[PDB]
Amino acid sequence: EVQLQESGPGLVKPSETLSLTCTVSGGSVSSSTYYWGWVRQPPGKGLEWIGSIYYSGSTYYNPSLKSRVTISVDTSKNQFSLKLSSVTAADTAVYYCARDGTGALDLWGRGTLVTVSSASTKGPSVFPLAPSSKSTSGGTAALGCLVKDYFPEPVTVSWNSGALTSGVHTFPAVLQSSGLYSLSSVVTVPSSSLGTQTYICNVNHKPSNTKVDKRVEPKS
Amino acid sequence: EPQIYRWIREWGRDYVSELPTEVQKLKEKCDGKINYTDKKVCKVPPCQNACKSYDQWITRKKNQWDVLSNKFISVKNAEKVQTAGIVTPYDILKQELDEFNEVAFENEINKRDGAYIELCVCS
Amino acid sequence: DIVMTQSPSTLSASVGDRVTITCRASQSISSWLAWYQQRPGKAPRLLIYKASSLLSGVPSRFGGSGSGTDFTLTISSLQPDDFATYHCQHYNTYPWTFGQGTKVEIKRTVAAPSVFIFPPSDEQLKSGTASVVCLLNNFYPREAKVQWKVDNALQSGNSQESVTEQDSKDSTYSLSSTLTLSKADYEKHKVYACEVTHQGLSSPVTKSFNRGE
Repeated sequence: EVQLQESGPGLVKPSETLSLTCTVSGGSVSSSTYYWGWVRQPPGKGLEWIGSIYYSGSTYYNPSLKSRVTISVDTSKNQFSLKLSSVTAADTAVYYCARDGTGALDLWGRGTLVTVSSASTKGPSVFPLAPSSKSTSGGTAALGCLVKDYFPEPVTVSWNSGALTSGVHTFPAVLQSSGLYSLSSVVTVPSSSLGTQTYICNVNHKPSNTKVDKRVEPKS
Repeated sequence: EPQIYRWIREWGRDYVSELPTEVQKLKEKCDGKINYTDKKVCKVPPCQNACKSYDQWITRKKNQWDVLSNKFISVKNAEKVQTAGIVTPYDILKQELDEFNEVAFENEINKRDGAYIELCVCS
Repeated sequence: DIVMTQSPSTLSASVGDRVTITCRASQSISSWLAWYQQRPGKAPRLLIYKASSLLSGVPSRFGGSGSGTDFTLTISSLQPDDFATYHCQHYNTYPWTFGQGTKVEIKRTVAAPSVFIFPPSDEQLKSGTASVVCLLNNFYPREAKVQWKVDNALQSGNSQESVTEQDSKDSTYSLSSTLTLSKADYEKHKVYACEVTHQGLSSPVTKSFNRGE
């Protein structure tokens, strides 16, 4: 199956250039039928098509960005790329790469959030949300992880490397007055499983290259 | 009916093997460096002739596909029995071909694909 | 350029309802219109192209109609996984432009939250701040009141709430409320409580702990 994989930094300083690459996997960028494009979605705003490129190198750009955007294609590496110069905080957005069927974007990448800020990256501190000693006998208990003081977004959280997904809730991050984000991830599990089953929250923060694995146990 | 299913499978295998040969005939005469000047189709006669021959070929493919699609619809309307996962003729091609994409196919047969636009439409 | 305007900006409907979203173009775009669905945390996916062609692999409940300047996306029987933002986009001429999006929310029966409170960890307390967390799990509707009390004194301005998107299967929400205190303020008090009021609860539910107990 064809998959589009975005790569590139999640933090860019104002006035610098944002650079992202899309790698085509399971298929080829050297399509004689399709174009390859970029679309962005600023937080709480609508989608905006940035531009598209054919494997020959021919490009089409949105006039709203044409003076500071360049899209390139490298058929020898199965990739295409975006460079947006002189960025401001108005360029903070989720950027998606997409396969452009002459207007019908029939395959999209997962999207990468790029934050335009002069602040530095900061990895998170991870603390346990321990299951209560009063958890209902033979019932359901809740436990979690508090992921505090990171920048920029996002963090990803899994439980037991993906073995635990049912009942997990990972909340949207909140921006604190310090300018750092925080979020909690919780899961409900059988109370009788506490003390025998191991529960680990796996927190990844790509901007700081940090991976934390916190075992969450009853306090004692 | 399994018969129209077989015809669509044969037609799609034939189409996917001919399409790159047809596109390569255009590239040989119409491709150029991305230099911001006129495409070769604006004035180069061997490129214009290649585009006319591709247009004859793709027009014939569209007419054949329309005939087979209508036969598919007529068959689905006259029979009760279904084939799992098959709603349209595109599902037969998707099931039998390697990486068949409906939007790419629809664009190709309607001359909206990148090759026809980039090689055969003057700009 | 062409401006696409969608309506409504948001809608709520029950499972099984017929839902319609409109898209209007500033000038004629013939049938060169696409509809996309963006489910929580996911990238968009194409549902319909050429104003009315349903992409293979997309549920049959999605349908598109219209031509020229007026288009409609209809979901004939709303399902829980249809909780998403829907976007129209023309492709008549460059540049491709999108409508502002329509959020589709699901209505369902009232479900009371299960409430849990969590004290700050000893590890966090070492660095000077205490975070106390109150969880409201799997409730409907969204409206819920969470009140923090520290030694029975009502708190304000020192907490932040976060809510999940509606669950793709049961259409409920979950909510966390985090009360943040300095370690010195945390160590000055004993009883920490979160009191929850919700339509599904006959009377408010309070979950509490005594610091170090």
